[PDB]
Amino acid sequence: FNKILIANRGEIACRVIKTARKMGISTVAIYSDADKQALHVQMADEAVHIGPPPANQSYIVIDKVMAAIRATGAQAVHPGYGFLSENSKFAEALEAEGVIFVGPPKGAIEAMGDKITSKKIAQEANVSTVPGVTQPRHIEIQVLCDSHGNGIYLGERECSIQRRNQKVVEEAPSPFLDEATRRAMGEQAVALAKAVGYASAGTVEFIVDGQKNFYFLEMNTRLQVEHPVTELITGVDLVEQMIRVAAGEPLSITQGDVKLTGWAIENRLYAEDPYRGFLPSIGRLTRYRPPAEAAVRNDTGVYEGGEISMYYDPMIAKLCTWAPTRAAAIEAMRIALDSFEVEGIGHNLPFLSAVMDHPKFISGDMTTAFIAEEYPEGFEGVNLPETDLRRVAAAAAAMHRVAEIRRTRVSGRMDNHERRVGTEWVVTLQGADFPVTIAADHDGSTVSFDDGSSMRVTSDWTPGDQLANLMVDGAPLVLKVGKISGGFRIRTRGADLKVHVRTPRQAELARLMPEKLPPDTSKMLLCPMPGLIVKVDVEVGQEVQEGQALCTIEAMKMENILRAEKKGVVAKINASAGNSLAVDDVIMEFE
Amino acid sequence: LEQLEDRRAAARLGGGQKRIDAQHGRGKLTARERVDLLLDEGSFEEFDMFVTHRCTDFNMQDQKPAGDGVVTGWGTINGRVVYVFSQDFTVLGGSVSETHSKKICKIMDMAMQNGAPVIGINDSGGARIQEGVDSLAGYGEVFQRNIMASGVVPQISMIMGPCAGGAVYSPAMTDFIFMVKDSSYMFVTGPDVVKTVTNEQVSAEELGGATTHTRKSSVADAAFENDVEALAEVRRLVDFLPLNNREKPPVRPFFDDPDRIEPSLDTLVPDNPNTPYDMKELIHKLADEGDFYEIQEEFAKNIITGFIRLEGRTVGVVANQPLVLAGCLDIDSSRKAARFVRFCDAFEIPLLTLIDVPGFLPGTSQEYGGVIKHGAKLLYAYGEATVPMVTVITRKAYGGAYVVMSSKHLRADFNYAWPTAEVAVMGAKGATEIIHRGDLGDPEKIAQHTADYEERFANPFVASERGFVDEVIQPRSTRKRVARAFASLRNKSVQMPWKKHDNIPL
Ligand SMILES: *C(=O)CCCC[C@@H]1SC[C@@H]2NC(=O)N[C@@H]21
Repeated sequence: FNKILIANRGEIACRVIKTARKMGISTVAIYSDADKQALHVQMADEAVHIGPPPANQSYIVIDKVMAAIRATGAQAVHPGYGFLSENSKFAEALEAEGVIFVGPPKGAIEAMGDKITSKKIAQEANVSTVPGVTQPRHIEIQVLCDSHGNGIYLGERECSIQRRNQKVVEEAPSPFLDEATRRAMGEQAVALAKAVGYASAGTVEFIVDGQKNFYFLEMNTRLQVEHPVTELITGVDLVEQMIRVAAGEPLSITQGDVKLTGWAIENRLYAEDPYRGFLPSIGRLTRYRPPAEAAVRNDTGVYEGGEISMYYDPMIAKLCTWAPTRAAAIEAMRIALDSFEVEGIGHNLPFLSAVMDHPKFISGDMTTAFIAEEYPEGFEGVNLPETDLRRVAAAAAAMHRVAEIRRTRVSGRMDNHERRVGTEWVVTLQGADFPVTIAADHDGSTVSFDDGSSMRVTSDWTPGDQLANLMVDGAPLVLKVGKISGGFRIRTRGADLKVHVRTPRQAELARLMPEKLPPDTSKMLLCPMPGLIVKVDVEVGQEVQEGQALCTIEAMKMENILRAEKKGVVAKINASAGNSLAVDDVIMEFE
Repeated sequence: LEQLEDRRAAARLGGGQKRIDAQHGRGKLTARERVDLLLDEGSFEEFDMFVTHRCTDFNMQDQKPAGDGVVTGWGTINGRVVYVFSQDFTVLGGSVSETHSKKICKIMDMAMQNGAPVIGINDSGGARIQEGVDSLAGYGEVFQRNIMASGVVPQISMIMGPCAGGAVYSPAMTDFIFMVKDSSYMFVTGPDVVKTVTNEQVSAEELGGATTHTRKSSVADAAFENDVEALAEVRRLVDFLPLNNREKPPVRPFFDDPDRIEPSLDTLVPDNPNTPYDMKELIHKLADEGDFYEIQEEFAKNIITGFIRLEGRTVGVVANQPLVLAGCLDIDSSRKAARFVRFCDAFEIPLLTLIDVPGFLPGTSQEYGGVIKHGAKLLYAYGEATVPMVTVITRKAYGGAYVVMSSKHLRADFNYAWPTAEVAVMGAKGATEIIHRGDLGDPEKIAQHTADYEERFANPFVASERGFVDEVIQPRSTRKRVARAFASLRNKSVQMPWKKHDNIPL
């Protein structure tokens, strides 16, 4: 146990590194070019380049890796996942050195690597299988062995809620299957384990149905991205045990010991824009502010000031929470998200918030088509219910006054004739008006609405804070604030609306203001700068999101990215790399 | 007398309830309603409410409305005195007469005698033809006043309707011109004459609409969505401005720390020199509560001019935009920043200049267009300016442009530099081809000669050895460096040679 390299990067790299060094173990890492910044680099006690940004030239190249594994002296390399975590060539080259590839044996890996083979290996293994399903629920089991015959499972995680097959939300345990059927899946899971000679930790994916009838789709010989959930109820560090065993070792705990306490939910913060058909997002992270602690865990491979390059997975973070009861964890999460601040890229934060509030997620009655059933038209935005608009109205109204009073303390005002801040306002939310009166002293503020009702706003907030932690009617309300002519842009749950806080006459007149209609768009992308086309990243008949990078013209040794005006589909292109066009020259055409 | 109350209320009706609707019909508020939203709730005191014109030609004397087309007076904005006039389009088209101007002069003359800004709300059909030369003279006294007050008391012009003919020349001379997206416009000559003389057919909106002016002509400083935000944003603007050239920028509370660090900044300048970045990111992070009131945003986009506060005080800012024209300086970017700098100086507002310019924009269009003169304007502006001047070069600072951008030779106070700065006569390439002629036929000599010029001159250190850059700092600390830099200059006092006035190129 000492100098152990990592064949991966991103959040996972940190994930392992944070464990290695927590057990006094010489950490080491690798990194491409567009990754000298990366948080894992700086987390390790060493680091070695490995070539250009693409991994098919840096992170996958076994020569590169190896050269460094010795270059820094191995002892136990870890692949994290989705890279060489399951590529035999590298699995053998390590043994051809003595570098303990912490994980599964290159055999069992190729075993469950092929469907057919796997099918059989479970059969005699007496592993349930779709003979030859009602409410399909993707429910998996986390098992861990060692090369010493022992092996046990540590509960199950339900990842039913996934879009286009890409997992979105994982939870542990599963709100469906009970104790018996759980051990059922569990006992049979681990049994299947040994049957193939699995060493480290691995996952067995089942397809439970409406009657708790479970089957078996397959086994992934590696560490699962969604493992955090398992860890927050089992009280184990799969990355820890993973090395322990990969280092000839027994299991400190037996099946009778492995207890599963309270609940855990894990969301994935993806740099994708829900509002524009989850188009990936590329760019630098201006604000990047997650929560911290009912627990709150954030596995990230990014930081503020960092950039999300086209050369990797759009995941930015895994926001996990846990608590005693499930309802609890879903709550810490809901709060958790509310405070997660991200700026500079398009992300699914609002979308996640949305499903966390989705009844079916709340009732647990979810299938594997949930995402497809409930969000058939992509993410249509979220909109608050009266008692929500109400609470928000009051808060904005309360904050607005605060700010307004400050404008009043300008130097140079008429001595006995300063501006006096009003008490009556009209908060205009989601197409809803809220005539409200404010009275505030020192503790907080008391907002009263037309119906005689009154809420009490209390807050730390002050102009400029981008996030506002208020206390309206004793209950916590976390908002993301931005300035706007007549009030602010507020964002709560999947919410994101212009909250106007005006005075009665201000409001009365604004009502006379015409309703703005966006400009018109040509279906022709004209070249605005007489330059040279560096690159076109769009194909004919491709569909583009409003604001999507189309091409890139080089101006005066400066690159300019041109982008779609409104969502649409490429009719024809008529210019390519190396081309040099003047102004107005049509670059592309849209149907 | 309740008779008074009647007369009063009669006057308040303007051209009548039917026309008021017409006005509202165009999405336009009334003269009085605009005034009502501009000034601190109930703080408006009106003057000359019963003024009537003195015309006798063309039976003009049979139509003698009260107020004669414009609402004048004073009030406060956040408690600070401000003088105002709102043209009442519903009254004889808010057409300018001898008496309509007189009313405007009364409060202009009052603004100047008491040292308070003048907000002009233009919404007029133009001169009152029946008055003849008296309408011309009417304009004259406004113009004159407009001129005498230039740089003595802030003059914010708000266009919220038509503005045609001589009229345009007044807002022309004020310090700011804001327009309302679709309901406003302004041009010296009308679309119809443009036809009969150019045979060109164009609509008023095309000819001089909010858009045309906020991004093509260089005449307006911003086009607001509608009358209500227009008014709201103007007070916002006023909250930054000093009340006159005697006092210094106003001060107010600020919930932010002068020692705030933005580590994000340390990676704002991209590694690849051909990749832009948004200069505006920096501006917001440095700006106090991230608030940045931008001027002429939609024009000469290769340069940014705006206001921000620091430690609750007003600071003007001029910075290069890589995203457009590669941050080149050009006739328009020059004219755009040049005036901003001059207004800020004329009014004791400090300047923060953020730099990353490659040089000026090449072209026959530029040279024939007179960059020699326009280009100099900005140079002239910084050369003349004596308020406190802090500068931070983020990346590119080459040649002439380098000098123009508030260089130390223009006697700026602090000349900071990020390590990614590169100040030099010209790029390594071009530099090399001039310095090493007899070496071009050896593509390895010049390939190496460049590589050396690059490694030896493209940075901020040669300039540091010279004292031209007072210091090279860590990007994250800019907010901290700049804040106290200004703090320490609050007492700055510098004298320019005596003269009636300057002769800056036009
Ligand atoms: C590279 O493509 C050739 C160099 C182009 C020169 C650039 S264009 C604008 C900059 N200012 C200037 O005078 N030269 C720079």
